[PDB]
Amino acid sequence: TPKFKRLPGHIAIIPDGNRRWALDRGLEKHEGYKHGIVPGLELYDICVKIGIGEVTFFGFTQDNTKRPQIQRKAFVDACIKSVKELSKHDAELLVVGNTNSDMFPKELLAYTKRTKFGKGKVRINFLVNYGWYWDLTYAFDSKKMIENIASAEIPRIDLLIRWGGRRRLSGMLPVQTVYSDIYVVDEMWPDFKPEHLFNALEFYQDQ
Amino acid sequence: PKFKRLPGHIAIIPDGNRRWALDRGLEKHEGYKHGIVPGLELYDICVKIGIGEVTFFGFTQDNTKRPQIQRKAFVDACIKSVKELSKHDAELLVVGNTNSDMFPKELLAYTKRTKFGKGKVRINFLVNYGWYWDLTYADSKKMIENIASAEIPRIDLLIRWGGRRRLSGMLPVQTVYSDIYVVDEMWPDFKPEHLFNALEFYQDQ
Ligand SMILES: CC(C)=CCC/C(C)=C/CC/C(C)=C/COP(=O)(O)OP(=O)(O)O
Ligand SMILES: CC(C)=CCC/C(C)=C/CC/C(C)=C/COP(=O)(O)OP(=O)(O)O
Ligand code: DMA
Ligand code: DMA
Ligand SMILES: [Mg+2]
Ligand SMILES: [Mg+2]
Repeated sequence: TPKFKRLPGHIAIIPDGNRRWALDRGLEKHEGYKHGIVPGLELYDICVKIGIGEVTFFGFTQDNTKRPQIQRKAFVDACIKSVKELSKHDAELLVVGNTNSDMFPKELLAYTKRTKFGKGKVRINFLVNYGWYWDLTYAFDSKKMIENIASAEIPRIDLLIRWGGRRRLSGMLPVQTVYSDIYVVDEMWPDFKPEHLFNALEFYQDQ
Repeated sequence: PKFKRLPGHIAIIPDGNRRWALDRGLEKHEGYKHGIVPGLELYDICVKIGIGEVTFFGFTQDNTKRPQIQRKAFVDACIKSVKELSKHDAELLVVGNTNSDMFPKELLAYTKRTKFGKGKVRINFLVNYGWYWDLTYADSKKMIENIASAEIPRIDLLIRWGGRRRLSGMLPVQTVYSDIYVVDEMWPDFKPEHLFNALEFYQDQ
């Protein structure tokens, strides 16, 4: 951990590129997701160590659920597993997504209220069956409207880091990302390395 | 230069006018006048290559709290840009909070989309704009279709000068899926190749 002058209060993670990573290894597209779990736990461990107070992971969107059944089952399975694993750490977990849907995994409804595990050293939010349109329309007092979006328990994002080399938000939290610094890692998510985060934090503070 | 694929709608964030001015030994507010010709030149290239729609980020509600000398200069630059484009076949729309003393009265003529000349391209300007004002302007199915910026469609490619990698609250709804290209050079140092570089990136996505 370098000697940061400043850290983001809240980091957003877009763990993109699981299918490309799988194909590059001669695996089926759906086999990449299971290789994205340990990168998530590694990223949390570093966040806890350097003092990041809040991380939001983009888990999957409603549009993601139109992918073939074999992909949907693999990425939902890996999301549930990621949350289960994170609950054996010191994380205050919140899952945000459209629960009024057969595409919302029932195993994750338990975490739609923020749940402190062990010492609760870092807030971790997970977007599960998330959609920007669902999020903004949930609100329907118009000045309150923003305070009543589905994702209102998720605060403003300081720094958004995206793996897989695409420079775009894919509709992650349009309200919380208005002013976010955006750092894009070319490597696919399962090729996560600590220096990816350190490079993003160096960028954030030299800003 | 030839492109396999062109975006339907480009967003521009012309940031870095004050840094550009300071670096040239000028006063902070002197950068804005030097951002007009870059805008007109971008417009010309877009007409030439056939881009159908371009949205410029002019200024935010927050930007109006800057020293008067800076605000007058950037407001004056935005008015001149709109006036100039209206002489050259732009279909112009200005979006911003008109229920504000900081909305430039000279741009009230453009709050409903107006075809000038052949209307070769739709040019949008955000002037006295805020994301929060935009979304709250607004069934809920209807209400997102009634955000203040509702006449501005989805953005395919957003290009930002000045090296900052953020949206600064530009059109949160229309930028959800936008590919983002950041030019490190300040807006007044605009070159055609900046735009060509962004378009090569887009076609590679
Ligand atoms: C930390 C964490 C959430 C761990 C589990 C991994 C996981 C389930 C990720 C989210 C699902 C998803 C759509 C990933 C993006 O890769 P993609 O399928 O779009 O792949 P591609 O961009 O290469 O096509
Ligand atoms: C749309 C267009 C082409 C109009 C002409 C130029 C113009 C009026 C620009 C918008 C005003 C603005 C706040 C610019 C950002 O640079 P900045 O002042 O934030 O400078 P800095 O980032 O160097 O501080
Ligand atoms: C949840 C998540 C990691 C999304 C980003 O990838 P995507 O493939 O859904 O989006 P895009 O098509 O915008 O790359
Ligand atoms: C209107 C415009 C040209 C955007 C630049 O935004 P800014 O400098 O006001 O914002 P930031 O501080 O987020 O760069
Ligand atoms: Mg993807
Ligand atoms: Mg600026």
